[PDB]
Amino acid sequence: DPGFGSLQRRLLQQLYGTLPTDEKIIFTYLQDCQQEIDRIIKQSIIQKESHSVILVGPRQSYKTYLLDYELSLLQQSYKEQFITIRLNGFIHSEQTAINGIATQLEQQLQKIHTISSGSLTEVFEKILLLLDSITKITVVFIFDEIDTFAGPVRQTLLYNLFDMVEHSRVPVCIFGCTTKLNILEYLEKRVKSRFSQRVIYMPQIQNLDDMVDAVRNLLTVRSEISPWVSQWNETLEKELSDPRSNLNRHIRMNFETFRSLPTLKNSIIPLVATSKNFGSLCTAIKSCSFLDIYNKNQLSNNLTGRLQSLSDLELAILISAARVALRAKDGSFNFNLAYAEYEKMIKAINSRIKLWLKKDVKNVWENLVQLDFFTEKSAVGLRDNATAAFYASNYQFQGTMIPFDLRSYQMQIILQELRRIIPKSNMYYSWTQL
Amino acid sequence: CLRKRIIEEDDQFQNVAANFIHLIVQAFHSYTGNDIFALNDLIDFKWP
Ligand SMILES: Nc1ncnc2c1ncn2[C@@H]1O[C@H](COP(=O)(O)OP(=O)(O)OP(=O)(O)O)[C@@H](O)[C@H]1O
Ligand SMILES: [Mg+2]
Repeated sequence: DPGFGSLQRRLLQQLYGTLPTDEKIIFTYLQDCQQEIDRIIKQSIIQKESHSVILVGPRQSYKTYLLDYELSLLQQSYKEQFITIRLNGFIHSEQTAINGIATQLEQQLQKIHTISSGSLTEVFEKILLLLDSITKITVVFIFDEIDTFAGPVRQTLLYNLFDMVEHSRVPVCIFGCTTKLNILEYLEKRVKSRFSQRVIYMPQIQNLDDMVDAVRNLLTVRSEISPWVSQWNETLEKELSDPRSNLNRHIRMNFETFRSLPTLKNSIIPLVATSKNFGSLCTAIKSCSFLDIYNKNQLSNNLTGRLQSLSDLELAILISAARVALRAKDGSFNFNLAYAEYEKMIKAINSRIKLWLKKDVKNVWENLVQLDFFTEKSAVGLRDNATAAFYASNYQFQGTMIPFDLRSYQMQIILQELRRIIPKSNMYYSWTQL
Repeated sequence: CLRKRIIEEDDQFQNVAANFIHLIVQAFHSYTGNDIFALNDLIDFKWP
């Protein structure tokens, strides 16, 4: 069935958004923001007016998608009118962004028709000579994660960028993107004064009909590139119009928990791709049993699923450690006290099962630390940045120089949570109460 | 080691190997948990 292959491929690239530009899908709740971004970028590229605007919205809220759609829209009709410089706040640092701007400037100006050669002082003053200072070429700056350059110490790059926006003869468009709602408070006073205070907040999903209409936009094939298109559109419209269908129930569950269309797309894609024929795809979209299987797999390495993989000695040691941590006031325990509780519990069970020695319980203890059931007391864990991690790697911690049986640990799961989802018919269930 | 002791004293050989593996699992699953590598180590130490 090559027609099913064509329909499956079309549905898959609609779900990945990799359509041609004229066929790109804009959701109805995203349309006002898309028009506002289109007006700003058209006033920059067509009409040579300088602009400064920060896009504020959560992750996966189509900030990059709308900007890329607008730039590819103006790419096909005004190609020689503008160049694009892309900076990302994670990849680029305050010194490295100068070199990135210079290298993108030379490779973008060689694409239409050196600036990037020398030390950092020379490169920066050459960029300033080009920008600080027929039609003029617009320079569009796309600044992702712009909050990292609005720091508390100094904001040199944002100062010079907004100075180029407000006081230069080359027209420049600067788009910032961030997740921080209070991005204007991050800005220094002179940087905020040079900024235009134009902040666009990305639209959120307000009602369930927005999610259903977006799913309808994603899964309806609007071109007749397969013979199965009409039946697929009919069955999809039948499932979406029915309020009691399984797909509507999954959309409602997403609206109540995640409220994220990329989250739903990540489940819809293997439902579409794992089907082998047209009727199998129709049964899959009518039942959505694969969505249940996917949801079960997404939770299988959580705290609930990791406990169900434990052995009887592992579960007994974990219960004993949770008992010792509950009785403690700092919630702290070690291997010796947990082994004392374990041997007490085994004696009171066999008085009313093999007792293992401390040498063999050492391995189960190490596995429980490895599976993130226990953690070291007041441990910071993974550091935020490379500098603090580098500082931590050059320090010898006091919990790594004492013997293992005296190291203080704290529970990632408490005894009440242990009682909740260990089954009532289990052997050690009675000792989850204290 | 196995063939050297058969000489010095094919489904049957698979039977005794699988029975050894099941005995190792039944003796040390509470010790190893579901660690494949720990049971591989115990099999390699206790086979000869
Ligand atoms: N150029 C693109 N073409 C097609 N789909 C894209 C493109 N850029 C992003 N997407 C898709 O858009 C969805 C999320 O939007 P996007 O990546 O724009 O989020 P964002 O709000 O800019 O994110 P962040 O704050 O993390 O940078 C995802 O499904 C992603 O795959
Ligand atoms: Mg982005």
